[PDB]
Amino acid sequence: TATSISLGIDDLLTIPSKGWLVQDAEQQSLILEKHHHYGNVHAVEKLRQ
Amino acid sequence: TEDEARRRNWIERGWAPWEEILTPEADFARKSLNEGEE
Repeated sequence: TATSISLGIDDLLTIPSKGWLVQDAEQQSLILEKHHHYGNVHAVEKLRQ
Repeated sequence: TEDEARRRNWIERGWAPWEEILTPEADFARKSLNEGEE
């Protein structure tokens, strides 16, 4: 009670590098989806990736 | 057999082994996937 732990929007801390990592995964997915359309990878390879 | 069916496809269905000009990525995909997975 005396310390009074609470919970705000700011306290819900995401690690600094999430934006870098999500953008990298998005880029690799985008390139693979293009080459799937070209016929360079098959549908199971796209599914696994 | 796989001689009459090929002839049937040519005569009845108009099959022909037309050339496919592939990119290096498509050429690699067909040559490597015949060996396995990884």
